[PDB]
Amino acid sequence: KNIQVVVRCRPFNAHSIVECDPVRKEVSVKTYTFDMVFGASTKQIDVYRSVVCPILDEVIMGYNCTIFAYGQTGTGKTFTMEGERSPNEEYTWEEDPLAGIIPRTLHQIFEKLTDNGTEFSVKVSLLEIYNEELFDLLNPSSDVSERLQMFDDPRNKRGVIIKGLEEITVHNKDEVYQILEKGAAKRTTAATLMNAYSSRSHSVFSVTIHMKVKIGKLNLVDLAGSENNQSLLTLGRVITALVERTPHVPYRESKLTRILQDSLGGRTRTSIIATISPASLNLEETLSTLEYAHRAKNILNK
Amino acid sequence: KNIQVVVRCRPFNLAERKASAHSIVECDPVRKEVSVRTGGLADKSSRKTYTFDMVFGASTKQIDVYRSVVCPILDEVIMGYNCTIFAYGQTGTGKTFTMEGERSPNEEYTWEEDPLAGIIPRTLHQIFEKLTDNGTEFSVKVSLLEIYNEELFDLLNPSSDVSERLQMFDDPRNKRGVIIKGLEEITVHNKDEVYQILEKGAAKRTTAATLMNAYSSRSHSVFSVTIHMKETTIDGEELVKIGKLNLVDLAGSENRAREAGNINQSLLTLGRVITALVERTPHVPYRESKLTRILQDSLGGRTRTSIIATISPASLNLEETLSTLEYAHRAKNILNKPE
Amino acid sequence: KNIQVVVRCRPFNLAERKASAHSIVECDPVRKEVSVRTGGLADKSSRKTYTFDMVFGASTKQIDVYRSVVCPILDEVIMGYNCTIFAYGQTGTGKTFTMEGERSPNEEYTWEEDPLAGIIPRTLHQIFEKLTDNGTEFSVKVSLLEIYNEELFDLLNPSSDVSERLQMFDDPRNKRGVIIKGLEEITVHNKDEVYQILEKGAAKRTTAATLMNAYSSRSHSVFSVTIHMKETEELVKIGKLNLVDLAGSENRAREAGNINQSLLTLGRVITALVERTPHVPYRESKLTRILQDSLGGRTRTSIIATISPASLNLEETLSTLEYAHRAKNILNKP
Ligand SMILES: Cc1ccc(C(=O)N(CCCN)[C@@H](c2nc3cc(Cl)ccc3c(=O)n2Cc2ccccc2)C(C)C)cc1
Ligand SMILES: Cc1ccc(C(=O)N(CCCN)[C@@H](c2nc3cc(Cl)ccc3c(=O)n2Cc2ccccc2)C(C)C)cc1
Ligand SMILES: Cc1ccc(C(=O)N(CCCN)[C@@H](c2nc3cc(Cl)ccc3c(=O)n2Cc2ccccc2)C(C)C)cc1
Ligand SMILES: Nc1ncnc2c1ncn2[C@@H]1O[C@H](COP(=O)(O)OP(=O)(O)O)[C@@H](O)[C@H]1O
Ligand SMILES: Nc1ncnc2c1ncn2[C@@H]1O[C@H](COP(=O)(O)OP(=O)(O)O)[C@@H](O)[C@H]1O
Ligand SMILES: Nc1ncnc2c1ncn2[C@@H]1O[C@H](COP(=O)(O)OP(=O)(O)O)[C@@H](O)[C@H]1O
Ligand SMILES: [Cl-]
Ligand SMILES: [Cl-]
Ligand SMILES: [Mg+2]
Repeated sequence: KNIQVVVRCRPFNAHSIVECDPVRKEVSVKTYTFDMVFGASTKQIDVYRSVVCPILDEVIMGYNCTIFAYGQTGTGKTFTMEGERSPNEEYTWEEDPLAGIIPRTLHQIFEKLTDNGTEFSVKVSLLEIYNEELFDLLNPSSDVSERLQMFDDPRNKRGVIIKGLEEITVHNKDEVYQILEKGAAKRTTAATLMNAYSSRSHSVFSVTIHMKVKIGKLNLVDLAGSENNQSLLTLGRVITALVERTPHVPYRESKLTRILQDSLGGRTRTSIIATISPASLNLEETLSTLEYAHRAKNILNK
Repeated sequence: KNIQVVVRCRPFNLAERKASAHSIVECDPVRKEVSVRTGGLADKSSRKTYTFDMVFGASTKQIDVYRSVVCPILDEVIMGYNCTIFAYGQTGTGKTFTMEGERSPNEEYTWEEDPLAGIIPRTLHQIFEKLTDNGTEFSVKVSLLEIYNEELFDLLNPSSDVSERLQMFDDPRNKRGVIIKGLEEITVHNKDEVYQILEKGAAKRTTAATLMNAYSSRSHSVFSVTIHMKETTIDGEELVKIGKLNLVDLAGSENRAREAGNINQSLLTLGRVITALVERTPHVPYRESKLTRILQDSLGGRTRTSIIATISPASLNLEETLSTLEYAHRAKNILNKPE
Repeated sequence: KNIQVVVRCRPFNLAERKASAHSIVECDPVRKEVSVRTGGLADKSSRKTYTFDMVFGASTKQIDVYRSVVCPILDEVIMGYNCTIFAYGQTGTGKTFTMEGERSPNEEYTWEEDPLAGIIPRTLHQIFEKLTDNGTEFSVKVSLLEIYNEELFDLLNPSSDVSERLQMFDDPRNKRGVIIKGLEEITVHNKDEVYQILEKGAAKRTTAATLMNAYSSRSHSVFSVTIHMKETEELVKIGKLNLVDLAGSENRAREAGNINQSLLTLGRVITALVERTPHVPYRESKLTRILQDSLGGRTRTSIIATISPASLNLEETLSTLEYAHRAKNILNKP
């Protein structure tokens, strides 16, 4: 109920081995049923208003939520969470139809919170988990190799502290672009230095809201490629345990699930977007991802 | 009070006639009520009643709509305010007839005199007449923007391609305002020039319709007149004023289905904005749709806003008709008075 | 340098013979040099000489300015780059003649074929002939902006009052672009629509001169052509060309102080671009903010400095050349 699992299939770029029916909420390659399904034609704005938008209402209530993008490389994970700029500087990013979830989300927050007329405060942070180590993508001064320290939080027994993690204040929607642009530059230095790692790292973006005093928080997680590990294995199980309420959820077995435990249980909503390729050679992988999403929340066909 | 919600019922069409539909809708102008028979061909007893600021039954004349709804607003606009009038409701119920109106067949009338002329031509004629009459020094600009499938188009630019999309930006001076880059505001010097500007706009609109799927029922249309006035009196006050009036013909309320889905969203947003402004709620979600964002500077601030909600009499429309009246009633909730 | 500076001296005309004047200016096209007799019998031997990228003397035809200046630039625009060509100099030294040109007496020719046409008409014709020949799909927009007393006006809007001022803003989509709220950009589908559009603009320019005194000598004129070109992977390339007829270089005295300001900072900006200074003061005038899109980048920029040969004009003439040399400093040959 509070954990939605949706699939989105991307456009190619001819042999189509998949198929998706939105009304019957089914993906056929072999057939699975989900909370929602998006076919190749599907558009960034659609994904946003169906999956993300309801979750952000909750976040604005003072809840803490998380949205994952899961899948292999080439399926639209970075496309879905981040997006691209349309050609010829035709659009502002707030209007760009090719803008992914993170931009739409930050735009939406300033739209909704400005409409409300109340004093509010916005904060973002972005961290990468690579080989069970945590790195801060928004700290301007730190070298790209500095690991962060995290430990359990004496005040919060759902929580941890990530020590020194930069929380950047976004004063207005405009400033958001500079912030994440530097982050992208840093992250491009980290990938060069360490083992061509963009497919191997987990991105945790976090926006936190202070409404003057209720606090919402949303974490937008772009996981490392699901093709073949541990952080992926552990999350399935944390998800499995949260679906059925089998006690002692194994949060402690990965950095990801420890960092997230606070949101992953509490009064919350959690979604994961499983991304798949239509193309011929991806087939083993598509099946893993649907199986994985199937394992996550098990929904029998109709 | 500055927000008025009214309903206008049209007569039957041929289709409802040939189709043996029966009238389910009753209008009582004096009590400002609309009743609908909700019980189909089985029950004649079931009725739902709504009350609004005014109700125009099927015999209502264009001029009647103009005098009650528009003139009080036009007075305000000439005084230097910025106001808005919407036509809301199901495709084929009269939004265009109301806003634009129609030529009387067999020639006869000038458009200035034609009893079938709607709000837009009557409004423009009166602007020129009223200001020419008090000796105001003034100028008039008109623009027409279509919001279609999430995109912006300009119908009064005669040179540009119907496929040309326009971009929206914040207005740096004003948090309530936007700028639509390249939207033409055409200066019209008299009532003839506005006839020819709109005659061309209609042709360009037909062209666009032919090009794009379900075009009139799927677009919002924003017609805007801006008036710059300077009133000068020897040995007296010199007043400068800027009036603005938006006449908005909304997309069909009946409801790709993502296209039909997205229309439905901006409609609900508009509804929420109106509800909030009647209620004086602090959260007015202006920024949740293009339409409401574009109209925010009119709707915010000191104005008059009216909605004309149009419906069919026919039984074959029951669901849509009820949905429309629920929408109107949700925008401004007036309590039924005892019978 | 993709900044080309050239100089054009027009012929000694009737009135200057009626003024019984003396031609003081000499152009070496081959040496690319201009020299002026500076002394008026004070020496009368005395000479100033300047070197440039090209120099066009009194006998230069319109087609020669087009070939050497405009063509290379057009080519770059059609590749998708923004460029700017300026005419700079004293009033009645030939800027309008150069940018616009004149109709041939008679009815001898059509403007398309008229040997007296200036840069603007030759440029539009060529854009239409070239992209049509190219066979791919394209569209052409034009706008004409006047900057008079640091206010913006739209000369191509038929309907609007010649006194309506426009407001400008940064374009949030890019660093160098601006938005001039309400500036019309008229789509032109063929060469014939161009003539109509510019003729209406001429009247509106004429009626606006009748109002605000000075004008064409006191205002900057910015003419922009924007071309959208479709390719195939399917792509749009976008070129833009600005043709800028600057306010007179000579110099109420208030606008005069200010015209000089922009012209001055325009100079500052050009120098900054030729010899690279870290911060180019684009923002220090309306004109340079507006031209910023076409100055930064891979761009061919060109300035055509116009001058009179006559003695009556010495002072102005030397400033102009000095202005041009200051903007890009080259060195004399043997
Ligand atoms: C509309 C749009 C979409 C994407 C971009 C873009 O390519 N990037 C760079 C990386 C995208 N793969 C933007 C971007 N960068 C990110 C960097 C990191 Cl480390 C994490 C997330 C993002 C991200 O979401 N974006 C997209 C974006 C665009 C505008 C505003 C916020 C976010 C930045 C120029 C701001 C630009 C404009
Ligand atoms: C008395 C009368 C009423 C309607 C018309 C009419 O049919 N049209 C075309 C649209 C029909 N739906 C007129 C008209 N066209 C418009 C085009 C656009 Cl894009 C937007 C609004 C209008 C519009 O309001 N009208 C009505 C009108 C009539 C006379 C003067 C001004 C406007 C034009 C001939 C001027 C003609 C005369
Ligand atoms: C071959 C030719 C050259 C000049 C003209 C001419 O005199 N004008 C008027 C302005 C003269 N200074 C033409 C013209 N007008 C302009 C008006 C403005 Cl506001 C800005 C530029 C021009 C301009 O460049 N021209 C020349 C021209 C001629 C034909 C086609 C395009 C441009 C118009 C009849 C089209 C006519 C024919
Ligand atoms: N829904 C979609 N619509 C259009 N293109 C898509 C979609 N999903 C993915 N793509 C394409 O995927 C490419 C980017 O792949 P990306 O998502 O960056 O890989 P990864 O998930 O490994 O980071 C882009 O060329 C983009 O066009
Ligand atoms: N109140 C009315 N009186 C007479 N004719 C009307 C009335 N309302 C609508 N019509 C006619 O009914 C048809 C549909 O109305 P129209 O306003 O054009 O549709 P829409 O609501 O889709 O814009 C048109 O022929 C119009 O002329
Ligand atoms: N290169 C030239 N060849 C022939 N005539 C010229 C030349 N340059 C200028 N003229 C003449 O000088 C006159 C006045 O200068 P003009 O062209 O109006 O420039 P400005 O706008 O600076 O006055 C024009 O009518 C034109 O005939
Ligand atoms: Cl604009
Ligand atoms: Cl030709
Ligand atoms: Mg309509």
